[PDB]
Amino acid sequence: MRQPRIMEEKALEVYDLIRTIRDPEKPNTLEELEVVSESCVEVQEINEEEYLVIIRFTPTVPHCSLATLIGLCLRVKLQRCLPFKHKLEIYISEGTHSTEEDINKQINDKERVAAAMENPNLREIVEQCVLEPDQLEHH
Repeated sequence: MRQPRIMEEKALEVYDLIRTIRDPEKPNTLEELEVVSESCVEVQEINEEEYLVIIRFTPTVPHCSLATLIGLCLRVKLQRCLPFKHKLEIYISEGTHSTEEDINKQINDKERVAAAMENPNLREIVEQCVLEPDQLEHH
């Protein structure tokens, strides 16, 4: 039998979508902060008009106040900017010895993602983070 389909160029496009997101505190991008790389991202076919997207990242600090908001930016950027039925899955592993399991729930559960977008402060930070820098060559 033949080998299955692999969405390798979709994984390249998904990577470039998140590559230019900014950190919740720093003005520099997730790539400049070393948060992500090609091997962080994967994509699979569900049907010819429906697809699974997977990201497994490492945050700038092992603290929920940034780690949630980075994984929310990953989800929120791709879920709004991608065409057609792309199903997102976002994962993380840094924390104390427990926090990491709640951060996975906060960044990837649909009701937690909706609650983070209903909250005005988290929304306003995420909007500034998911919008990419133009140049900013001030120094």
